[PDB]
Amino acid sequence: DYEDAVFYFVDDDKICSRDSIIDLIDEYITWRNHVIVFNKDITSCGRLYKELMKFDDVAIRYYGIDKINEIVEAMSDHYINFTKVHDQESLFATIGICAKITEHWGYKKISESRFQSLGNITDLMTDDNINILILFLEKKLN
Amino acid sequence: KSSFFSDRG
Repeated sequence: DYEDAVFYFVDDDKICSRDSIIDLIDEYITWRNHVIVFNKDITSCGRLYKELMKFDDVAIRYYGIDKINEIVEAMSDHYINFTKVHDQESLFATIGICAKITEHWGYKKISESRFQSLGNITDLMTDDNINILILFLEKKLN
Repeated sequence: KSSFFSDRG
């Protein structure tokens, strides 16, 4: 039952295990849909989720709002090839874009019909990208 | 767990 999905990192203020990074991004991208679909309080989350939410701004800086709106329309075509994302700004923009897409779906009353549709998280979260992300988050959250 | 990613859930 999607209503009863569990979010293990939602109240965390820290992350300090690289082996949790994929789980965290997977959950967080689901949460940006779920929080709209079930009208949960978007403010009831910890510093870790708040840091990830700032990647919305990174995506806007990187793409601009028109291209964002375009990419979201396309996905809802995989505009972004996760296997081609190899630097910090591109990585954070891509996480931001994924959050915008699943949030947008929630605004449109779309959820389960688009599960397993974004592409392979393991293509995005190479070991280097995992390291980029966790070092960044530790520096912000230390 | 469910997921929006194709290689998860």
